[PDB]
Amino acid sequence: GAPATVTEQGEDITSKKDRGVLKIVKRVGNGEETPMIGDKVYVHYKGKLSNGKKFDSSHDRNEPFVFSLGKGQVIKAWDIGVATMKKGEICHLLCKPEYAYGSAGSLPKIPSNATLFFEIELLDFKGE
Ligand code: NA
Ligand code: NA
Repeated sequence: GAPATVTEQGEDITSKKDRGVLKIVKRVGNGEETPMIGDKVYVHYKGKLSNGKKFDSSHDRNEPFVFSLGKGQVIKAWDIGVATMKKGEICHLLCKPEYAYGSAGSLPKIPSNATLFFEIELLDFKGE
């Protein structure tokens, strides 16, 4: 399925080239521009654990998730991955725990040492 495919066929987008964040572009976005550090980014996403369980979805809340890019307001894999996206792009990210929640995990649903799969849509980005 999609998590296996990004694991085996994804692109390493880390600057360390340690395979910690792998990406596949699923829907090509608009133009060439990617968001800049500090931009307000608006995303829709779904996240799955490596046991197949959905742990989160913004679609199910009928509102996007909004954060300031590159500020550590989200897991490292998202700061790195969203920074590569064009407006309107949909991608898959496969995130090793060192770029996610590490040994701590995140209650209620994310265990220790968890590799995470996300589908992410970059809806918009805006500077301030
Ligand atoms: Na595929
Ligand atoms: Na891209």
